[PDB]
Amino acid sequence: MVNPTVFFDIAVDGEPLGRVSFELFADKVPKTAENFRALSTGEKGFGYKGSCFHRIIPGFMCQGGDFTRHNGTGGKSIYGEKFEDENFILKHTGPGILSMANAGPNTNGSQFFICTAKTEWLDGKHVVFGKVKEGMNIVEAMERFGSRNGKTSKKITIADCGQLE
Amino acid sequence: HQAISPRTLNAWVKVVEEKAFSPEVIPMFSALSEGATPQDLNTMLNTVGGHQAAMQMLKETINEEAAEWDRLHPVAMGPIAPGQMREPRGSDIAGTTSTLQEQIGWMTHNPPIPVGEIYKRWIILGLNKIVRMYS
Repeated sequence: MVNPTVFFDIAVDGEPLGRVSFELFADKVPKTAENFRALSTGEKGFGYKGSCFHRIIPGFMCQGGDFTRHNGTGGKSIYGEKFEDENFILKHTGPGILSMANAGPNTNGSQFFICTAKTEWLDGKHVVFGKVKEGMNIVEAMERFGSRNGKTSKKITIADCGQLE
Repeated sequence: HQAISPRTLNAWVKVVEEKAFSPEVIPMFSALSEGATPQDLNTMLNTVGGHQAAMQMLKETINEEAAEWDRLHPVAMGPIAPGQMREPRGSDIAGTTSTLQEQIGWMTHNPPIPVGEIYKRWIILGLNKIVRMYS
């Protein structure tokens, strides 16, 4: 297939919660899809395995991918530098959309979010690059560990991750 | 919310016409800008005709302070939580890339980011620069 599929095995304070898989839209945002795919496999020698969902806002999104500082201030792409907003073709149309977190235009690194609602106001501000395939119910469960300001009530970890096929 | 008054502005013009860029402009500027938004501050500054070189010294200080602000206040990773506002950047505090309810929010939040008071401090430093040059 053109579009890779990636999996996260989510844990909550060390205990297994369940698997979420994603379709990555390489056919629309190949650079941003490849970044997330490679970080998911560990093939560059660093990546998502062991990292946490540091910011979870119920009724909005779950954010993760900061595998360098674990608190939202870090993360790095496979490109050796932050990279540009590839396009804003795809929209934030509902639960399960997978999109790039950023700190301004053209500052993509490794942080991402998983929408748990329609967040249309994000269109043109965050690059949409995939969607949850299996395990939406796990994302919904993860949401219960969040708060209004995003602080989580337990450690929500990517205990394992990789590419399916 | 009410934007700065014509009468307040008349008094500030009167101050600036007579008193040079003497030290006395600084305390007047502070009294007349009590509770100003950044828009109000720009409106008071805009009233100043001429004094172009001085106005440029002030702008340079504003520009310098805005960039320092930015350095000491890096932007959090978004996406912004719903029901919230972007933290302000230097440009937003100086009113150049922000709008008025954009400015008023900050000034009301819990706790507040008093964008008017911060921009006022910058202006004050620029007025001190002006006063040391000319007087």
